[PDB]
Amino acid sequence: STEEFGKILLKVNQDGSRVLLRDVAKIELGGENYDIIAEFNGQPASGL
Amino acid sequence: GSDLGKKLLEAARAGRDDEVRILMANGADVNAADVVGWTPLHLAAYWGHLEIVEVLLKNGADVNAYDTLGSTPLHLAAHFGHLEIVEVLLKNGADVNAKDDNGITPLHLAANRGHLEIVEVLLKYGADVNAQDKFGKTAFDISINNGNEDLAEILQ
Amino acid sequence: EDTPQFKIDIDQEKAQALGVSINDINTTLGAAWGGSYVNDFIDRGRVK
Repeated sequence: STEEFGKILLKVNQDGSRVLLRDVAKIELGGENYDIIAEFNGQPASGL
Repeated sequence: GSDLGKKLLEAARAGRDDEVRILMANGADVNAADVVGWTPLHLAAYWGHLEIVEVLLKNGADVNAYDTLGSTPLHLAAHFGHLEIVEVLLKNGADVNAKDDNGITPLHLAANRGHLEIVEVLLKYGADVNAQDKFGKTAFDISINNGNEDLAEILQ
Repeated sequence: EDTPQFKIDIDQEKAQALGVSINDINTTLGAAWGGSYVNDFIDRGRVK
């Protein structure tokens, strides 16, 4: 899940404050690529 | 152990209410434990078998029985989001502040999986909100790390 | 059927705080308890 990836500990600062991956990046479930986008009669579609 | 002790461990895990019923009548050892130290109540609590949990407690099952790593049935029920079983165990005198070998409590495990209803029930039965594990982490420290803003508010 | 298995969680914060790398931890656990195939040697003219 995005939650588990979000709480990946990158480093602990000198004072003990934690830098998680969600502090340096937005984490979502998205496509391998964003190149190919299909429509069937104008409406959203995928296919093979 | 005994022959019937094994069948009760299997029946309790499987969720076979009728078989547990007959085994309780025949006098199957409720304190029967496998190699890792899991009683029938441990298994029933883990897999979320409510009726068997209640039947076992009626037949004098140790509500505060712990495995070889010091974890109790309330730890299991609270961790895997079994609200009804957590309430039943706590009504039958389950230690709400039970610590395993890691210093982890039922509140820590409930907070980790974001079981809000269960966390409230544990706090209702006097769960030590300031209780720390071996790494000095509370149920609140888990909520902010997990990013559960609903849970973090309850624990104040 | 499902069997009881020994789940162990490495505390990432404690490892980083003590200056202990996760590769060294997972190698130590894996190599010791699981066994590790390092490389090949030649026993009486046969690679093993």
